[PDB]
Amino acid sequence: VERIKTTSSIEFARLQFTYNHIQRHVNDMLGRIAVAWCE
Amino acid sequence: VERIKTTSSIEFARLQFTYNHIQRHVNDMLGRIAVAWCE
Amino acid sequence: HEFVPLEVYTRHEIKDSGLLDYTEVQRRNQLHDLRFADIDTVIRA
Repeated sequence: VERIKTTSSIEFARLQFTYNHIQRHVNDMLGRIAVAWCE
Repeated sequence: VERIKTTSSIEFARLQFTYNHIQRHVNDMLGRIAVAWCE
Repeated sequence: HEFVPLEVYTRHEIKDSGLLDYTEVQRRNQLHDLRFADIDTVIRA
């Protein structure tokens, strides 16, 4: 039995979201380029 | 006649600006890459 | 993408987290004479 302490700044999570979103796109498109290059 | 309530965190707008900037550059460069590849 | 304004706690939530507010307690306490008493009346026998 314990109480959970919540941080006052959600921004880190939002930052995570942003860093995920962008990277996913590039980590896809750049990858495609590599494949399209190799072929 | 009503009062405007202002949020205490501008970080949403800063995240918007950063994402927009990165998005614009990435979409310009990859679009250029696609056009060059087609040519 | 659109980033909506998000916050865990508002200013009002943080200010309401306090158990006692000096300003509100003083505002209520100093109306006691205006509420439960007749300040203006003067009685002279």
